[PDB]
Amino acid sequence: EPQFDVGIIGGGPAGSTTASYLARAGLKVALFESDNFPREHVGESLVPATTPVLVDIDAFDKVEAAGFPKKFGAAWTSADSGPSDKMGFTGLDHDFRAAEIMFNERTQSGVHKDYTFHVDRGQFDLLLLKHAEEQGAKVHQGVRVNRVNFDGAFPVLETSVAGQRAKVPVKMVVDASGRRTQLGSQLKVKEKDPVFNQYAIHTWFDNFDRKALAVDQSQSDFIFIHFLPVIDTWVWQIPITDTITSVGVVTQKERLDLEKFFWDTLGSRPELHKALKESEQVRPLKTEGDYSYALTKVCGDNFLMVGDAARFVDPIFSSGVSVALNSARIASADIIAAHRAGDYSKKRFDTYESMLRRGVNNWYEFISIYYRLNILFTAFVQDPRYRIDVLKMLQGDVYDDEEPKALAAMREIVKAVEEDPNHLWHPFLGSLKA
Ligand SMILES: Cc1cc2nc3c(=O)[nH]c(=O)nc-3n(C[C@H](O)[C@H](O)[C@H](O)COP(=O)(O)OP(=O)(O)OC[C@H]3O[C@@H](n4cnc5c(N)ncnc54)[C@H](O)[C@@H]3O)c2cc1C
Repeated sequence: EPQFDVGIIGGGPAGSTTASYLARAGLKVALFESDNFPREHVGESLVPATTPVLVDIDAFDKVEAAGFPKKFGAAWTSADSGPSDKMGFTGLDHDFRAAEIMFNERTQSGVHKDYTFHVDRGQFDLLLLKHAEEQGAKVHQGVRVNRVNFDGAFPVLETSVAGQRAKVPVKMVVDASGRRTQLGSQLKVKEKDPVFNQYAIHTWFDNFDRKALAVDQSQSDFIFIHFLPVIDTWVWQIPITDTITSVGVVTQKERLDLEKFFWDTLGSRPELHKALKESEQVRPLKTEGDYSYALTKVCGDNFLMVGDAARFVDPIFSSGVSVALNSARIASADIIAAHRAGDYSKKRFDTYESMLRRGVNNWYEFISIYYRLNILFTAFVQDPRYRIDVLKMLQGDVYDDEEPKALAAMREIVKAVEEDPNHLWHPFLGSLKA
């Protein structure tokens, strides 16, 4: 039998977190990362559901010590003021133009702080990858996994070392290759979402004064997500340091030169546009895929996928890294139990498969509602009857519940509205549907 219990493809948040859980449990873990860290990567704003996982693997203190900007909350704004009839919803202080939350408004199990972080992902992924090594994981960088061979009793990772093929047998493979979906693509189980086909254009700016433009100065270090309903396009502002800010524009592929589209979109708000033009652009505009997909298989005999390698959803709720960390957590529990049973057949991962489906279905449905009736999202966040149940989702706490209270409530309102073209809210239904 192979020396190594588990071979991990990729050393981003999902891969490094998996390595840390498994190494801490005493399994022999080999991890292979194609790049050398640090390397640039989008996806910077965390939610607090990352916290219990960072504490589990004892990485929270290092992350806190690194000096990433603290994130106490989030704001979602829209260009649409919405209907005059608020239908009994309260807390809409700016019509339907603005919703805002602080994470500390709801007590979250395993979370001991009022804040999470926004992170330079180059630095964050390096920090976590070195941490995994310190836990006892065997980490390789500059070493790509080209394929997984299933011809033997145990899977073999075919890696590439200076143009040479190095075949590494392991008992169990974890694909944590992110959007590269290394194993899902090999197995041909990857299904692109017919509807969520987003792409992003984004960069960093230096010496843009977040606090100067903020309508609530105390909130200048929140993430801000601005929605443009008419063109189903969103715009992010994410703190990177005290002086650097990440700004991105996200839109359907069909709607997509690029530099001009980026700026015209930001120009929907002349003084943000101005402030950014007058700041220092510290990186080229980058355009990348942001499209949704799901694998029809996320596990099988001697393999499973975690993080983006398993599924992707539009990160309007800053969800991705929390899925990476929590899929790692849940998958690692099944792997440790499988190791204890001396068997890695598909059934060993039934719980991981169900929980991943449940949690990311919850995100997907939440995201669907945001797009389908955005004014209802705004109302549910703001109205104190529903705010806390909605905040549970926004905190990333989506693994608890096959049928979250807020999601079911919102779902039937969308239905009621869809099925009555007389509804005063009917005209606000968005074109992006399920
Ligand atoms: C535009 C955009 C904005 C986003 N914003 C946010 C946000 O605000 N908050 C948030 O939480 N999430 C966000 N996300 C999502 C987030 O970036 C991902 O969910 C996250 O990176 C998932 O981590 P991961 O470890 O699964 O994948 P990754 O972080 O991508 O890591 C995978 C690693 O695998 C390596 N790899 C790939 N193939 C191979 C191979 N064959 N062999 C070896 N190594 C390999 C790669 O080099 C990479 O380092 C955003 C995503 C996009 C596209």
